[PDB]
Amino acid sequence: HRLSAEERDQLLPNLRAVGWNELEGRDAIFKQFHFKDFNRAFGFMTRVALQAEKLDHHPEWFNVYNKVHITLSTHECAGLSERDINLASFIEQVAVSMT
Amino acid sequence: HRLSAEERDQLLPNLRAVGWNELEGRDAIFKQFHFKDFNRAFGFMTRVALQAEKLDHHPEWFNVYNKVHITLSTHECAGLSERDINLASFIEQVAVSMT
Amino acid sequence: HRLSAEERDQLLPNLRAVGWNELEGRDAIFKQFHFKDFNRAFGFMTRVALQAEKLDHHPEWFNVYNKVHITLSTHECAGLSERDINLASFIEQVAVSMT
Amino acid sequence: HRLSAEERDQLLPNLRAVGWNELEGRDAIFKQFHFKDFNRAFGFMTRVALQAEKLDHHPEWFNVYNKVHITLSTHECAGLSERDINLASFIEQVAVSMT
Repeated sequence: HRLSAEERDQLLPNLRAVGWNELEGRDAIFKQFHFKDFNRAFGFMTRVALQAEKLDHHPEWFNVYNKVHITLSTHECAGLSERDINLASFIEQVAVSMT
Repeated sequence: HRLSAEERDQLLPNLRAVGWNELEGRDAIFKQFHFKDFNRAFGFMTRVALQAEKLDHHPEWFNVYNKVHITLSTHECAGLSERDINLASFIEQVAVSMT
Repeated sequence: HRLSAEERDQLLPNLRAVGWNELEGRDAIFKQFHFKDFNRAFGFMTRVALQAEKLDHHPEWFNVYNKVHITLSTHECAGLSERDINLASFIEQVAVSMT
Repeated sequence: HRLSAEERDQLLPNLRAVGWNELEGRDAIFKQFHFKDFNRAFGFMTRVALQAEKLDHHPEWFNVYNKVHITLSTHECAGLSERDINLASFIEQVAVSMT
C-alpha cells in the first residue's frame, strides 16, 4: 500500500514525466489539467468519476471552466498508494481523449 | 428550415461519408456509434448532452453497453434541419476523440 | 441467477406495484419514465450510470427529451437475474429524487 | 451587471437564508454542500453543469467525495451579476431534491 520508497520511486516517473508532482506537506500527487472548453473539462471529469466509483477511490478536484486540478492520496493508508497510481494512469489516459 | 434538396444535397454527404443516413420511414438520419466500454459511451453522451442543452437541440438515442444509436430530425419541421445538421457534426467530433 | 418461481413471485410483485411492467418477448422487466425536462432526464441517467458501472450491470435505455425507458435483464443468464431486480430499485429510488 | 445596494437587499437575502455567504475579498457568494455519497453529488454536479452550459455562467467548485463547495462571481462585473443570483437559485432547485 502506502507507497514504499522502493516502490514509489519506480512507479512515480511516467507520472512525473507528464506533470504529476509530489505535494510538500502531504503524501499526495497533484496536477492541473487545462482543457479547451467546458464540454471537454466536464466530458473529462465524467469518465473519471464514472471510474472513481468503479474503484471506490475518489479524487480531490476543482474545475472552473476548462481547468481541473486533481489531488490523489489514500485515506485508508493516509498516503499515496498504488491505488491512485492506477487511477492517475487512467486520469491521464482520459485527458488524452480531449481536444 | 426544413431542408430542400439543393440543401440536403449540399449538406448531407460529408456526414454520409461518415456513416449517417436517412431513415426509410421518415425524414431523419440514424447512425450507430460503438465504443470500447460503457465508460466511453457515457462520457460521449455527457459531451453531447451538454451540447444538446446548450443549443437546445436533442437526440433520440439509445445505448446498451458500449453501443449508442443516434437518430436526428427536427420536430417542428417534421424533418431534417440545420440543427440536426449542426448536431451531427458535433457528435461526429466528440466521437473521434473516443478512439 | 435466472430468478425462479417464489423468487419472482415474491420479488417482481413489488416492482410491477410501481409500474415496472413486464416485457413481451424477452425475460425482462421494463420501465419508462417521464421527466419534466432533459435537465432531469439526464441528471438521472448519469446517477444510474455511476451505478450500472459500480456493479457492472447496465440498462438498455432509450431517451428522447424528458422520457427514459428502461429494459433490464442479465444476458449472461440471458434473462431475469437478481442483477436486474436490485438495480431496478436503485433506479426507482433515483426517479423519486426528481419525479 | 453589477448588483447595486438595492438589488442585493432584495435579491440576496433568501439565498442568504439557506446558506449562501459573501466572501471578503472579491465580490462573490459561497456555499459548502454535503450529500450522502458521490453518486448523489455528481448526480447534482451534472444538472448543474447541464445548466451552466445552457446559460454560459459556470460555477467555481470543489468536490471531495460528497462535499461540494460552490462559488459564483461574474467575470465582467467583477462581482454578482443577475446570472449568479439565479444560478445559485437553480443550484438550490437542484440541491433539495438530492438531499
